[PDB]
Amino acid sequence: TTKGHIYVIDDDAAMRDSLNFLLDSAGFGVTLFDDAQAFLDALPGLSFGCVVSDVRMPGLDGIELLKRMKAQQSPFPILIMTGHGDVPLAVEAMKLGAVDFLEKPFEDDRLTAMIESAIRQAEPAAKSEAVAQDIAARVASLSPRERQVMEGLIAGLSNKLIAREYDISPRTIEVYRANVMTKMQANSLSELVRLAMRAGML
Repeated sequence: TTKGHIYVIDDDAAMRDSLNFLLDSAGFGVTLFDDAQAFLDALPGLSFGCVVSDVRMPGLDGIELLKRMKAQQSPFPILIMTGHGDVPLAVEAMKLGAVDFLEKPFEDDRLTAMIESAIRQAEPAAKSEAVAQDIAARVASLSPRERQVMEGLIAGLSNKLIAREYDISPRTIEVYRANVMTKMQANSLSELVRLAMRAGML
């Protein structure tokens, strides 16, 4: 039992030691990486936690780390540690999705407060991930016309307008609707909308 797990990425041994110590005092669990690839190799097997990474890790600077993390659709929040000269690189990382940055040297409590906020904001999506991936799988199981019919239903088109808009035979609209509802496991249009919510289709 811990206040959250932290994945530290820093090629500087003294930073790793200093983070290791201060995060433990605050009650977090910690796993450390000195090598860019090592983190990415482990990443499919890691449980939810907050990443705290040097902005200029050799082989995974802040930009590259963020590009890979979202390629993996990771829900982990990322904080970037940086010297003042690399603040602009940290800026790019936040535009790509990093939660916040810290200019070194920073105080122990500024990091741990930032981590607490990051974990609190990211945890809900981490918790809802297996179901959102199930929903995405359902959406991917639709045929192309079924996907169009789902879109037309949510957009509020009549069956006649769905047929006309997508060039589907009128006699197949209810066939596709039924397939949509079964594959999505939706019991109504509102339910279909909320599934499209959780799959971010709006």
